[PDB]
Amino acid sequence: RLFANIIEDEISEKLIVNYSDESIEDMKNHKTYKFTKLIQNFSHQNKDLFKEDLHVYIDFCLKRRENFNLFSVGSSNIPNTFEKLLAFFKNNYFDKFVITLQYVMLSSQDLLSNKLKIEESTISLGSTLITLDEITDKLKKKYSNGIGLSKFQFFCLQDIEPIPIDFYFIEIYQPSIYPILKRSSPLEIVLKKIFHDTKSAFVFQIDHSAEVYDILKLSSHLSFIRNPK
Repeated sequence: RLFANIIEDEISEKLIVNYSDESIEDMKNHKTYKFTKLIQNFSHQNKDLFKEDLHVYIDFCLKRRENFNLFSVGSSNIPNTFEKLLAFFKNNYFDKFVITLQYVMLSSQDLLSNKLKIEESTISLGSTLITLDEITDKLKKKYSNGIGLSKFQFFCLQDIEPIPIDFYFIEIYQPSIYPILKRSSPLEIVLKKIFHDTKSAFVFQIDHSAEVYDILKLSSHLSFIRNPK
């Protein structure tokens, strides 16, 4: 599942956006890039991606109790994706789930403060844990060097003994990391555990940046990742 967040008024004429076909042709590199969905976005009227196809994706994994992820891949122009994600869960799930968050920068650094193990069922983080309702007006210090790794646990209120459904939100805004992602190193173990044991979805920021061509190339490799079997 590959989404292109098209910053339309900023992209070079060397990239040809085809909404009908959901494709981007790179006239510089003589290569065409296909996606699940192009999202038409603008620099001053900023869309919430969670009111589009992602909503359905998220909702489906939750109802099916399948562990899942979303990758946000971009550059220096950091989208508002993290804050809208928090807002989306507040508005839709607080009544069916107890939801926890742990948030780290990985290379580790705990982004919520005043251990990182691979297990069969989950990735265990030893950083600070909060429930999402603990986020109040008095709480800026976001990842926006390595990767941003958020782990949400959803404990369904309908269950007498809930197995948490894990959701991973992974922020990759450092061009250095694209090769590590492609190859999928400590990061490689994490990344490969996520691609193998959780359903995947990707959003790529397509804008002004000099990395846009590499972001596109990167999407081409990520387009081969399959559902955990």
